[PDB]
Amino acid sequence: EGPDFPTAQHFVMRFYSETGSFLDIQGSSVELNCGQVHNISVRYILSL
Amino acid sequence: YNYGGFNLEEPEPPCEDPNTVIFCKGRYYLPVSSSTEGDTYQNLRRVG
Amino acid sequence: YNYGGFNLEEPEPPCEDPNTVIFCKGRYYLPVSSSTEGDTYQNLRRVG
Amino acid sequence: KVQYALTIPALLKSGETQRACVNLIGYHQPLALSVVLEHQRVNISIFSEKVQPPHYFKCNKFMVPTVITNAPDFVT
Amino acid sequence: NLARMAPIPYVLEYLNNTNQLTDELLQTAVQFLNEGYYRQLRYKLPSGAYDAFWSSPSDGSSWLSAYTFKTFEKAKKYIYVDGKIQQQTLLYLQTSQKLDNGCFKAEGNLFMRQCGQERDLCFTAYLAIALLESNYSSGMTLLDDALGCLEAAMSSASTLYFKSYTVYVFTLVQNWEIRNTLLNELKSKVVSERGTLHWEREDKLGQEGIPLYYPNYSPAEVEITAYMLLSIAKGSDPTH
Amino acid sequence: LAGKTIGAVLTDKEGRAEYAIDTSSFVQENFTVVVSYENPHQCYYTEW
Repeated sequence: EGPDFPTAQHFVMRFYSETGSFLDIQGSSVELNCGQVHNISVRYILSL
Repeated sequence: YNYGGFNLEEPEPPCEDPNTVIFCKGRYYLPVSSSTEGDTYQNLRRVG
Repeated sequence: YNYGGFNLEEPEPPCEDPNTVIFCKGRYYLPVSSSTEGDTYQNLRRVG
Repeated sequence: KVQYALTIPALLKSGETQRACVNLIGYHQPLALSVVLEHQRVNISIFSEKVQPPHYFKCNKFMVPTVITNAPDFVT
Repeated sequence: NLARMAPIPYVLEYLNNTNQLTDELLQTAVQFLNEGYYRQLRYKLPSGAYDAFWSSPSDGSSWLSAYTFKTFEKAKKYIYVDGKIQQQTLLYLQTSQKLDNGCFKAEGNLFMRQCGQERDLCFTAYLAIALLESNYSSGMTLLDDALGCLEAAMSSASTLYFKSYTVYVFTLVQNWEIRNTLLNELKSKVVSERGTLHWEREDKLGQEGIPLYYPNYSPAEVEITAYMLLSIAKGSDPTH
Repeated sequence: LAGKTIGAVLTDKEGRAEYAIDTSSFVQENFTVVVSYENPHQCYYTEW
């Protein structure tokens, strides 16, 4: 008695910051080998 | 932070009254919030 | 303005919803207003 | 305006070298600082350094004296 | 209930050192202190605080909190109690000490206040003296800032009975030069009575008025007499 | 204003007291102010 096609819902919560300036990481599904400098990436915003 | 059952957390600061009204730009303004929201306090207290 | 069975008043503009939530700088705010106040619209309509 | 950042684990591990770090910024002139741990008997001197113009974020070593029991204490 | 139960361990140690005592009294004391142990502990905040009311966000009553502290500490030498709860109690109370120059700030709002006229220095010293008798050594910076705020308050001002408390404060640590420095005045304030000497509280304020409610004449003079007893009960070296 | 005494004004020798009440930083809505004469000396005796 399910839906007539593949479907999936996600429920998520919001963050807070009084002035608005945001930090996130680009998540990686990868193991990082020893002794090899890695350059994982971070994105941001910043408010006036 | 409850480590060995040891609290170690600061008490939660005092609350704000829900009835005082505010004006900044348009109509008059009353505070409201979610019960569960995300901040630096919640992004920590996970690492600890 | 209601003189000799003649109204001459123009209709009121549309109303606002009682649930739109707007944040500006700090807390999170909902509309509120008082019926019994004064505008330049009521400043006039007293002289004519 | 002066501001600072104290970075310390809440769960100290006995008998081994650990790290604690700080992130002063905002000041202009030379200052002084003093980082202490409250052992139930002794004070400790993790940081007690003079401060020279802004942008100081420094992380450093120390040793935990052994204790037979888990015990909450203070850092200052 | 905590107030009424507190004196029994003391009358118990009185029974012992007076050496008039019996085992049935001892065990009745044990069971009474047992229900004392069990009965009020249940009103402990997760913060470790204690309050006369029964709402967790409500807090305070630090006086009664330290009262619990010291009472259970005294009971410890005659029965087992957790010390983890004691340390969490310390954790709760030290929140009140977050004053550098101001050392500690007192807050009084309960069903019956104390003989003090609401000056945080007095109850600060009360907290300190409760602290000092503990199962710990000098390495408690509470001792440090307490004594600092003391020496600040000492040469400047204050009333007689605060100074009296500070007397025994310095006696127990045996900082025995200020102890004489103030014991001189202490002794000087004596009063002579029939074949007797003792101290009577100064009664500058008259009868109770709109703000004046608690006539703390006799209990305060009694406590001062007792604290003098204790302080002179131990001279630095000599007792003749 | 509401329950706080702010005037404490002496008259102009013929009972014509005037007072300049601050209005900045007020978002209040009812604001029934009241004025009073307190003096425990006059031949005046509570009647009605």
